[PDB]
Amino acid sequence: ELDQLRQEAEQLKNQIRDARKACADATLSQITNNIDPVGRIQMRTRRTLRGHLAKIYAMHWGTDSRLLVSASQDGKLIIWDSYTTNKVHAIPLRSSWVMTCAYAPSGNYVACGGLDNICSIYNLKTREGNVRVSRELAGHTGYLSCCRFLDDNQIVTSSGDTTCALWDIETGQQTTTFTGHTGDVMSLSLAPDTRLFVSGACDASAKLWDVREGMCRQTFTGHESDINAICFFPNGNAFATGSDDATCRLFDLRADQELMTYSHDNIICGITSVSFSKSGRLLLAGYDDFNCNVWDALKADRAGVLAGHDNRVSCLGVTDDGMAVATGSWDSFLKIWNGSS
Amino acid sequence: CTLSAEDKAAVERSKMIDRNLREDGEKAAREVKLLLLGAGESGKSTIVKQMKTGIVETHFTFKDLHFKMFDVGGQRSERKKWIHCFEGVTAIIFCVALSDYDLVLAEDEEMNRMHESMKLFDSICNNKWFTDTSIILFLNKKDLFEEKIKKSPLTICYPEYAGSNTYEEAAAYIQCQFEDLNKRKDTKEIYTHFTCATDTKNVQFVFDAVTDVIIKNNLKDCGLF
Amino acid sequence: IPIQLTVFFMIIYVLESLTIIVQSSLIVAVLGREWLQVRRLMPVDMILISLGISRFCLQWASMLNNFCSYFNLNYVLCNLTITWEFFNILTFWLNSLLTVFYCIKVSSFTHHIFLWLRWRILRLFPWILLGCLMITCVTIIPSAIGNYIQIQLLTENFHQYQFQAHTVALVIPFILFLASTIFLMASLTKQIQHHSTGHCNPSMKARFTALRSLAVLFIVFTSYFLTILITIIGTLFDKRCWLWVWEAFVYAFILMHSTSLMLSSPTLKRIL
Amino acid sequence: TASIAQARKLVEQLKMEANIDRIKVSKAAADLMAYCEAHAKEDPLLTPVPASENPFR
Amino acid sequence: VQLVESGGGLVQPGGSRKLSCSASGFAFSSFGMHWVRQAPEKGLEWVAYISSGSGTIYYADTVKGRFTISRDDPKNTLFLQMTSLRSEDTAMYYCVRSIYYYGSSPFDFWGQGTTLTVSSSDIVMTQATSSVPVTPGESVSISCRSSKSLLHSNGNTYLYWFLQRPGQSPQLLIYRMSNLASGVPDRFSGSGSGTAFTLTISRLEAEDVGVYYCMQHLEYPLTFGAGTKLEL
Ligand SMILES: OCc1ccccc1O[C@@H]1O[C@H](CO)[C@@H](O)[C@H](O)[C@H]1O
Repeated sequence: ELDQLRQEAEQLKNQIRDARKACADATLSQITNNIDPVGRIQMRTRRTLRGHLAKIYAMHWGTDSRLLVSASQDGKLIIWDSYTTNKVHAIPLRSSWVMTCAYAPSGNYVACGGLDNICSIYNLKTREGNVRVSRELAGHTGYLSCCRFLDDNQIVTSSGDTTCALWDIETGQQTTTFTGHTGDVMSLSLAPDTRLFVSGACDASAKLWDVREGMCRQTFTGHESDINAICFFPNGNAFATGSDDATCRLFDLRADQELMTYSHDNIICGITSVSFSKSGRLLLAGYDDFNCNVWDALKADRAGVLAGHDNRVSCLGVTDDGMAVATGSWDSFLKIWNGSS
Repeated sequence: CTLSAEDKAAVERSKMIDRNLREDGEKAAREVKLLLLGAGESGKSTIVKQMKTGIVETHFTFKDLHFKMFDVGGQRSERKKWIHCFEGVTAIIFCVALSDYDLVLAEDEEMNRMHESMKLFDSICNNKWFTDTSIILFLNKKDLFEEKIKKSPLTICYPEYAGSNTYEEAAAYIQCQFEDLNKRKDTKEIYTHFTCATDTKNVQFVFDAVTDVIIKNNLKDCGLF
Repeated sequence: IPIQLTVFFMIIYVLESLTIIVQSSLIVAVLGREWLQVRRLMPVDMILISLGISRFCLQWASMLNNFCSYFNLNYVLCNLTITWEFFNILTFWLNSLLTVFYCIKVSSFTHHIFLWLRWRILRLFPWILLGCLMITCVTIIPSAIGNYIQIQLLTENFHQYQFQAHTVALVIPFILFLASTIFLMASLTKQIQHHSTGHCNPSMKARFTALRSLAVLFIVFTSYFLTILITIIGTLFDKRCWLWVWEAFVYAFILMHSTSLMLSSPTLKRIL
Repeated sequence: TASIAQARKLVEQLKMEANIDRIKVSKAAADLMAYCEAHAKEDPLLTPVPASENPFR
Repeated sequence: VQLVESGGGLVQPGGSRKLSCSASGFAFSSFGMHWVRQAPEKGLEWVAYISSGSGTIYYADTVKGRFTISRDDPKNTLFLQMTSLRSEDTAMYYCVRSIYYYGSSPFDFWGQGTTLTVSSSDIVMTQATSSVPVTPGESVSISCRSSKSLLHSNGNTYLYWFLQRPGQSPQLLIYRMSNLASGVPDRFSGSGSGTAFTLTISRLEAEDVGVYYCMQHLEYPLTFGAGTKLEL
């Protein structure tokens, strides 16, 4: 019966390809060929942070745009006060292999995950004055790539088992599981409304998932190699993807096909992290050329290069109020950049 | 000045945290790290117990050095996408089963186990990250091969092989065949050693290899290289 | 004495001086940039930068001294000998510290007291640098008092005491430097003599390269010390009759020494 | 019959993704650029900020 | 979390006394310790201060010289040594914890205290309300007054509120003039700017009986107000 099933699947693929052909009318450049260019963008390091002794892999801003959390391979989770460069907490870890970290919106819990295939939850505000483990979620078969909190009692995770999962923390049991990826997924960015969330995998495919019904809704393709990073537009109707080749892409949601690509001749290496500014005009990316780049989203032209790291830029983040940009590389350093007037 | 009392207290807290981090790094610096790889057929679960989840960690102390052995073979994912986390290790221990040339893989029966080990070694030796990391080769199941080579020649997997069917000639031929796969024979040193029942001697071999690599690293640090 | 030889060694010494000056400038620039950017440097770079600034001072001191002493035009404070002695003793102590660092870092001993001491030395290297400078000053003060007394007499005996002070001042670092170099060479030779089993590709060449570099350094520094001392006596050698040839000799020695130390830097080769 | 099973699920999935409302991308680009222009006023990394106000300066 | 102390009683003049604070139920090395004396029928006055790691040691002017304060972190104990006592040192003492970092709440816990009876510039806080009779269900406001401005360029105002019931230890209600602690109900509120400082209670329970106190923590001489007495 495989023959007929394959033939009808191919027919449906042709049907959707024709539908996408009907959808596409004009490219983004034909519309954004008249707006004013953003001009030169120059930023410098207002403050620098030190204390790690190994490569930094993850970094997440708090909800108040003041407190920071960083994770590195020496087995430490450090919470920084970026205003005056003090350390408020230094949590030791049980496993030294981590690749993600998060900050709960309220500001009471933090989360960690790595090669150990378990998600650890830490509680900050207690009566006795030390951080403690609150939950150790387990059940995934494969390394965890990213974790993001939902409501201080729910969490969503993505792993190398080609699977995403949704958990509640009290009982510590899975509620819904998302499957449909051939290669392993390595990035997810939750929507502001916490109703839908998108994920990009290593098979050059991105997908949309509903958080309650737990089924795939839209499937996006257009890349060749693996997809390494993803981020959500502040509006909630678009998202950007970073690729293992020297390309980035922007997708809209009500139209399944892509809008614009970001590439250049001199750049050959891939993209590690991607983040958006709050106004949605600037697109920040980290590369393997030991520097970060800024793209004008509506025009796909370079407008700024942040140099100053001696190794690969691993993590990149933007505050909620959009006042500073945080960057972390493999040289055991963290940096906070902000332009001057 | 222009700072409050609570600012002073926070500054002292930060200084204490920095001191603790420095001491932790000082303690963690003097430790050797070994990464264990190889085909999952055999030879990996035996050397791990000769010394005495997705990742497994083992600690053992020998002649006043601390050894951390990392075994990751149950991860079952894309090796490229996480093999870079192990850059900076002292050495890679590769275990190769020897009495499997006659043996045939369950999948792709026309394709032999020995060729799978060969391609694994060719992929791991010439990787971009491990350009200076030494590789310690462990050829396993000597007795099984001795009782097996007496019946079948290497032509079942090595048709071009020539020479006598005795044990020593075949063992030397296989060792040379595996050592020939190295391309950058200026920085790497491949140490080969056939295993036996006694576990004390294997630890001595890994100790000597680690000592040589660490002395080379110290010479590189001082610029005398 | 033909004038052609005099001018030939004139230009030789001038080119040697400019070469050593530019080498010192390059190393100080790169190492200062690295130290400022990273906020932490390995000790060998600290010793290299200390030696570089010492050479920077000594070269200009020597140049002004030779000009003033030979041309004999407008005899002024240009007769600067105290700075020369101070900086020479500084370089001697710095080289001894570098050699003892080489000895301690490579050494395979992991004794708990020894390990703690080595970690302390790695912790407070600038403190040891300051200590070396302090010993240098404490040692040079007697030369200053002897010069003051001799000048007061001017405006044998005291001069002989100053000669003895110079000898005692310069003979301190050399014993430690020689002992450390000999120990390092002996350890590497023993490892060579019974380490042939552990293959030959990256280890035999490394040990032989280290031995060759140490031998070159030993020979060059012994030659420099011998010429400086033979100058110190000065009864047999008439510096008045022949000066520029001797200058070219000694500063060719210092040129080879500085070139070797520049080429052996780990941070620079990484940058290069 | 595992291959037949996964093929059946794939066909059903393509069927559900088939019936989705779509609309041309000109309006999508217009909406995205309108939102970008909507908050272009109070953008700190885009527009200059006084030094006294700046948290980090 | 508990804090029990020992030592004291009747002492002849000219003697010496060892006072001990023994802590159990929480981490200790991350906390700084304070001592506070209580006048026989008046408000409390600050005495000493030790910080975490035994780095900074602070005293009061009236007790300098003959007072010493130390700690033993591994055994979790705190010591005060007093010499050359006099009739002034007739008070019942309290042992207080405080932790300092971004967002922390200082003066969260208080102890029971022990009695010491013996035989025969600084910023000033004034509360001139003395005593006021109120009935349950009637909203109440309490005022505290300072001399110098209590606002620092870091955007923080250092005023603390305390409430003391008859037969109990003080409890913290408001820190940094505007924030509630843990265990406090919602009905308590606080506000004010500059010098005049206001505390408001909307609903009154039977348990809301006693004396209210305002405290400053800007300059290290820590002075208490006269206090507000509330009764039915
Ligand atoms: O002659 C006096 C003297 C005392 C102590 C140390 C060096 C000295 O003389 C040195 O002789 C060198 C000979 O090449 C010259 O190059 C130096 O400029 C000179 O200072």
